[PDB]
Amino acid sequence: ENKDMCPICKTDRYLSPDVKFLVNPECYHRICESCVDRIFSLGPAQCPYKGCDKILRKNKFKTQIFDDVEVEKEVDIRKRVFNVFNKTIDDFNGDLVEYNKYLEEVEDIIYKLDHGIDVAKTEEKLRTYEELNKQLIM
Amino acid sequence: MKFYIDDLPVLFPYPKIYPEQYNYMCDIKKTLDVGGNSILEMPSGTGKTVSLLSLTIAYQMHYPEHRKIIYCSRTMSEIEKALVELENLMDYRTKELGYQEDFRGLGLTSRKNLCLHPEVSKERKGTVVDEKCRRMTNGQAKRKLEEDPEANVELCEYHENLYNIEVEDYLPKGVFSFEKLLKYCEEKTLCPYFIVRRMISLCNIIIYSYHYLLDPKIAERVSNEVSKDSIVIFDEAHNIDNVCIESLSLDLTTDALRRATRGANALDERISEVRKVDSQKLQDEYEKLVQGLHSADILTDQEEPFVETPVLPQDLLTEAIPGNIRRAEHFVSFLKRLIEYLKTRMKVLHVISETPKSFLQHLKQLTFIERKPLRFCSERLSLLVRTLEVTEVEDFTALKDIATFATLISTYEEGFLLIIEPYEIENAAVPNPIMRFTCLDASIAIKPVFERFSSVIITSGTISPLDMYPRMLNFKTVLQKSYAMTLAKKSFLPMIITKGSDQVAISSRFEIRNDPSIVRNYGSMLVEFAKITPDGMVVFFPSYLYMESIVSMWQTMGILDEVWKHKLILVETPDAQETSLALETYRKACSNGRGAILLSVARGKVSEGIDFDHQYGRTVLMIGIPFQYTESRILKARLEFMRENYRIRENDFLSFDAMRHAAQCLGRVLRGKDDYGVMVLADRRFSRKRSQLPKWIAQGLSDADLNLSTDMAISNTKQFLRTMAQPTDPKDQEGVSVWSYEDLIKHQNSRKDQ
Ligand code: SF4
Ligand SMILES: [Zn+2]
Ligand SMILES: [Zn+2]
Repeated sequence: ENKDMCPICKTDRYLSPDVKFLVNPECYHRICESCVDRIFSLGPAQCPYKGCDKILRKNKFKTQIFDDVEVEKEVDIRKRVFNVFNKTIDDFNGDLVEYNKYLEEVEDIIYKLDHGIDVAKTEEKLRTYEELNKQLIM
Repeated sequence: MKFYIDDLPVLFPYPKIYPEQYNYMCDIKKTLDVGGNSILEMPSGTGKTVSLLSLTIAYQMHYPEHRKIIYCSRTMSEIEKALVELENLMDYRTKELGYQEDFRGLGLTSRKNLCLHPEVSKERKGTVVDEKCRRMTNGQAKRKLEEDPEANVELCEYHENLYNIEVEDYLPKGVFSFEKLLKYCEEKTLCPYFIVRRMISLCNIIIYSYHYLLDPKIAERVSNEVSKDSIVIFDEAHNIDNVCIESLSLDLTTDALRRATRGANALDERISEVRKVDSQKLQDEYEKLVQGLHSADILTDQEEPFVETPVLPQDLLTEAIPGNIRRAEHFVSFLKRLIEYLKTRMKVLHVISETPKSFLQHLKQLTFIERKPLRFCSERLSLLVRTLEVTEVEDFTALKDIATFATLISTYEEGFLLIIEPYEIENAAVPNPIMRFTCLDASIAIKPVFERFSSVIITSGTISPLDMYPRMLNFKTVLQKSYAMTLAKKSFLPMIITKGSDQVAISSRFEIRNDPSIVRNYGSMLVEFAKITPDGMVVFFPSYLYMESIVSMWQTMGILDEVWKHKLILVETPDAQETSLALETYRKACSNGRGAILLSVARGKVSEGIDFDHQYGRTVLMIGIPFQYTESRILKARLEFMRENYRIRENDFLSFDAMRHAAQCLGRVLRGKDDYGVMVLADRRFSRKRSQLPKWIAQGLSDADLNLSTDMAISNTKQFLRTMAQPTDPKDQEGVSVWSYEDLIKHQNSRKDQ
């Protein structure tokens, strides 16, 4: 937060926190404009956010401004899952139990995705997304 | 005395009577025969409560239909006031009739001021007391107690002795005024709380505050036995919309937002810990979801129900499963996502106001959480916590604040309004945004009781105009009848002090600040009033921040030392224990020798329920007119609604409210027709709002008494106090205005049947 907002500018709340601390949809990290720009400009290099080695991508970042990254992961994961499972049957005929259960199943992957317990079911959730994406293509 | 309404023997508690009481008996009984509302402004100069209780007590025990009576005074000071008087009438009625009571009537306020469990009761805030008793007497904690005889679940043992003898029967016979109820229940070591709540199904008449009728969070236990064919009275019903808008509005601060994260993690901890030990229960409530909203153990809860329904009592709720939310990890991941979309609208840079839907859409824009699952948050959290059976709520306090908001904004539309103030302009440019959310139509809250109840009465000493209420509240009336004060004497002085000695118009509308002309002018008027009025004098600033600024620099000048030579000075502090310690010492000094001066805020707590008798009030004052656009645009928004939904302008609404509380303050110094005292008005605008005052006040405010300088005000009240100090008791002109005992009513009025 006020003590971790970048590899470079970790303390940025009182350093005019107007510059953008982007999460790469694959970084989930607080990267001040200096480092994140430095990175995607050269390209997908890691954001050195506190020993980090995860590739701060090229210009594919999203916006997450300090939204409790446990939520930012929980928010970024749910939308893609809710997009991968976009409308797998939820209003095909108007059912409320199955749709909500399918909904109760829908974000249960996201809750698992936001958790990633011992991951072997999150991988199973990914195969469902590929199955959901394969079903979407057809 | 026992006359007739041509059908109703009336055991009026006093052998004497008053004329306006009888016209009230006439028109209320005229209102009780035909289903109507008939707002009846009863000037507090007479005893409206005595006239109210004597006839309805007659009506219900004369007629066989209206078995239940309801009487909603604003505050709990007025609750016991009705309780003690009903007790006196009841005794007097027995004193003439014998034993024809078969009557139970109990007041109904709360746990904290009724909890006889000391440790529970020694606490201060409402929350811990009630919750102590809960963990102390919980249908789970008790289960934790009898199933596991152990030290962990205490019980009040008042709840238990409630449970033993009391929940078969009732308290012996009394109309237990709060003084009487507690003593008995403390003598019977009975929790008068768990007692009185369970004889709601048994009391003939019930006395409770507006919140329990209007605040839906506590208006859930509504039982049709007290409700169905019952007869309803609204006493002191001018502050109805404010209580309604109060009972439906909501706030948020980034700091409270921080608290929810802790609970959300603490839930993310609390959900995680129960599920490892016992998730087979947590699934058990998942199928208890898929069948329905789980009413078997979310509403049928003796001591369990955790999160109340901030929404109206269960009208606008659907019964299905909350979409995704069936899962608790959903719910916490869902709650993990909702607490963060507020923080970004929290930090919204300036004031922005949204409708519940556009915000709901804008929410749906950033995150597609449907309105329908969103609406289910309140009871969804309530149950889980009890399935969590959590030990503490403090980590979860900011959690239920959000459940109230999400249910509200996802349910209501087109009557409410969001607004995003990112600061308080009184300390602007600091981190303290607020997510203000409030209602605009006060008809909404009253519509169900107007939809539910048939025979209702609206009665106050102050209601003016009696038509603003049918407009705002959107309801039908029959006898909107008020009565004038027919007196054989003057008995009070309303004055318009527009000018000071400098002949200078005065106000608090200029600022909430100092302008040594007006301030010293105000200081001069106060110090001379402190010289002239007898023991008991009160004043009413438009705003406390007006009081604080003006008073502080009044001690700066020598104005405070002089009144300290004459009288006692007793301030109104926000903490009311000090205020109470002030007020009783004001009344004590009023009943004692050295004069007592009580200075309060027109919009403050003292004006709501506290009375000023002969000695406790002589000369009320009103420095300027109470106005609120000192503060931000929330009134503008509702006023805009007041302007768009109703044909009500800015000034007409503001002057109505300003004179609504102006009228509310002036009438307390008077108790009966034998009471007197000065009600001076001190502002230029009071010259033009003489009509906005209630009739009985307006009848007393004459043309020559307009825009008076402060100087001839003192001469007028000087002769007033002298002449009033005389014992002007003809006892035959009082045959006109007292209508001597049972005859001048039976002689003259039974001649008046023309
Ligand atoms: S009602 Fe009973 S359990 Fe509740 S606070 Fe009072 S004494 Fe304690
Ligand atoms: Zn940096
Ligand atoms: Zn990162």
